Amino acid sequence: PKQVQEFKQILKLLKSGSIRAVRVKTNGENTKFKVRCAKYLYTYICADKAKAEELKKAIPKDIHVVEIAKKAP
Amino acid sequence: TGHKGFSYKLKLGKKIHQNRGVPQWFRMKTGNTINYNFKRRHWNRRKMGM
Amino acid sequence: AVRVTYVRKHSYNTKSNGIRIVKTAGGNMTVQHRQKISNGVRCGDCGCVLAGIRHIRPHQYGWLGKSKRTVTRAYGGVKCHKCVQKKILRAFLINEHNLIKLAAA
Amino acid sequence: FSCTIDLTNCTDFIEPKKLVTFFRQTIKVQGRAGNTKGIEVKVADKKVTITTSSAKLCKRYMKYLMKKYLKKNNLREWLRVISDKKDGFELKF
RNA sequence: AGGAUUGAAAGGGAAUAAGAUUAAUAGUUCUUAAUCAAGAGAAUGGUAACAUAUCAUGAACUUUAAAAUGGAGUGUGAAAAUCUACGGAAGAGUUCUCUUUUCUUCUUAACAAAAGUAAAUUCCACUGAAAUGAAUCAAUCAGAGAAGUGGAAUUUAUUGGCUUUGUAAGAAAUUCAAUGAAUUGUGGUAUUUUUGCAGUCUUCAUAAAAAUUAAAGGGAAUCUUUUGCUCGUACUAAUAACCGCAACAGGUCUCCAAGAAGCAAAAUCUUUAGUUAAAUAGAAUAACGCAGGUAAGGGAAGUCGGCAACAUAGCUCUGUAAGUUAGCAAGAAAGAGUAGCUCUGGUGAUUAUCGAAUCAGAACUUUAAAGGUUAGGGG
RNA sequence: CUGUUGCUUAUAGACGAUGGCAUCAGAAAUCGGUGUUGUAAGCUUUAGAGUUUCUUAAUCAAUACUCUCGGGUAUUGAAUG
Repeated sequence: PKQVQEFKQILKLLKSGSIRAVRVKTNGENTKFKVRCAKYLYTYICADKAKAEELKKAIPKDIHVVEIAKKAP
Repeated sequence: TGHKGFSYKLKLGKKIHQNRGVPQWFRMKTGNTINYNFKRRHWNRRKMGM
Repeated sequence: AVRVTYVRKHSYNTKSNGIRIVKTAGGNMTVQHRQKISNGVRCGDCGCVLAGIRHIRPHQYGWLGKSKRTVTRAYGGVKCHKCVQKKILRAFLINEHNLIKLAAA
Repeated sequence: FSCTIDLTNCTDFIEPKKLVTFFRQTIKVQGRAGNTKGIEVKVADKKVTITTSSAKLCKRYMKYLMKKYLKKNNLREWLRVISDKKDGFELKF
């Protein structure tokens, strides 16, 4: 698993065709966007809800998105 | 041992297979004298030397 | 105090059977197989350990970056920087002497 | 620091008023019994509260005295002090 | 181009971890997360030490290094365990006598990242030491160049040692409710183990090789995807699975390893785990036995012979002969002290607070104190 | 008549035997006597060297005083009831 550091690395990651699955985890403070690629599981820790919403707009429509919360799926 | 050769394990399996008794139907044949297998052994009674 | 067991079938404390006990979830301690300690490169002349090259197993240099197993210098990775300075002086000074000794002394 | 006692089911077995006289005479703020002047237990109506900030108190201390109190009147066998996860303690059978 | 075969389930070796699961297999299954091999699709920077997600070409031939190398003892970095300080959360125990009390949980993998930040060693640049300095527990070092300042590199159980981070809280542990909810701080100038490191000592002892890999000198030439075959894998490993004719008090190689107390991995007691059965019992309580003991007065008179038993026994202080290969004899011999309770002083760190068990001293009291266990008889 | 059996029976005893009683049997507690050890537990003498804290107010304190010639034990192979 690799951690991306800024937004522009994960905007570029999503618009590529190599995505395989996205899981969104909501925690007490932050939100993690664990994009599952072919090799690694890249994740982005965001601390602003507005920035989190922008990421969900950029997610393609043919890809499955899983939302995880205080209860495991 | 835990580690064993392939052929040695098959000769161990056959020794397990030959430690069986006469089936009941075979004992009901006419003029039958074979009732018990006298080639029987138990792990704690006789070591099979192999 | 949690006591552990060897995971593999080796039962003797040989050099290749080194273990490290680490902690895991719930207070359980598991067994990790730890690597052996290697030696670094040495200067071919003075036998001193070179700088800039890591001390890892010989096959692990294949996984190393191509620039992380040698130093960018003539005889890099086989000779110390002092081992090379004397090489240059020997090559130059001797050749200079052989020009005044022979060749119309 | 505020700690409330939930007698919403066993108010009859332990009426609130008997707790206050027992509680305010029992907590050892600095080693003595009954010298709880800086403790404001008050009535709390339905429940029994402490809501004291001036002195050094602990939630685990509150469960200690109550369990001691339950043994005082010999009714600990039926009851059971269980925290409500809401900075208070409630009693169950 | 160079020497054939075999020879190690403890020597060398490409690469996997956590959780769950079975009546029984699990670094092998499941979930999740990785790694390795084999493939398929003629460069810059730094004074320098040296540094740059592949980068940034490098054939024959040759060389170098790694794999790959004793032991002792001392100091020290780090992790774990134990202990302990502060701050709480949840549950349990005691409670007529007290106890803001005692106890349990508060966790995190492989592989990678690089906020913050260590110890030790070796090198590089500036300058040139004597009024000689520098430094360690010990040493040890210096004009073929010390100390100082500024740098580079490597090691420290995977990337880069520790904290932290992705993994990853969704797991797991502790509780509550009837599947669903709650929390998961920060330290220590303490001890042990493990793991490295640094120099010191020691040898008429110098403490393996290959497979395999990398680099150099040289200048010949011009991210995605597929596969990963054969065999072992159950169980005991022993006061019942092994060898002794046996469910034989005999023998048989290893790994992990809590509290008290003490110099001690000693004797003795307990915790986690295991077990209460391990060639049958009950009654009576004769002689003679096997094992463990005690004894008036005398004290080896017993006997081949102090055989057996008794006796001394830890620590501190004083003191210690003849003889001698001058090293020893020596713990010679001999004498004094030792308990409990309440106090006082010494030994440090940071600028008053914080911590280490250790030494010495003084009153008071008592059953006058190593001796429950362990523990030299002397000449 | 005698034996078994009962009193987990004694003046007896390896086992048998022997001795006693067997319904006015027997056993059991409790009580008193008789012995052993040495003054229980709770509260009180500031007993109490000192410390500590409020600053004569407490504490904590080995040991010590009164209750206390106490308490505990006592047939099990002791004696009355």
